[PDB]
Amino acid sequence: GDVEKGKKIFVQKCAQCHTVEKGGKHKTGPNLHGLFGRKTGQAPGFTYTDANKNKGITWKEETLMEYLENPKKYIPGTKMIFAGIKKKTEREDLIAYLKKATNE
Ligand code: HEC
Repeated sequence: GDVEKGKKIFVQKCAQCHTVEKGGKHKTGPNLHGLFGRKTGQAPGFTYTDANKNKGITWKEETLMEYLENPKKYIPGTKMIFAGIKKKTEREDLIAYLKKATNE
């Protein structure tokens, strides 16, 4: 996906609750550094819902594509407020950005 378009989506839809830099602060939502290849609910120092904590999936392209379309459907009970991104290409672009930034 397109990293620059993804970064724009992140800034407008995600940065108000999340950081992505290594050891970046928690905000309303957990810091997302190291997300890829890790189970749900594993950001050190963040207090997750049991729902998020116990979803038992690994974050990766496939699971984020589904989740970001409709978070509350994928993790019923989540405390994350976000309707969803309808467009597959927008999801891909965002995920490409996240794959870059959360791995810096
Ligand atoms: C913009 C589209 C995003 C994206 C890419 C993510 N979020 Fe959030 N988020 C918020 C909170 C409170 C949580 C914890 C939910 C809970 O404990 O029930 C989350 C969680 C996530 C995750 C899962 C992290 C994990 O380690 O399992 C992911 C991948 C994620 N978010 C991505 C809070 C917010 C917001 C507050 C109003 C909004 C806006 C966003 N998140 C937006 C996004």
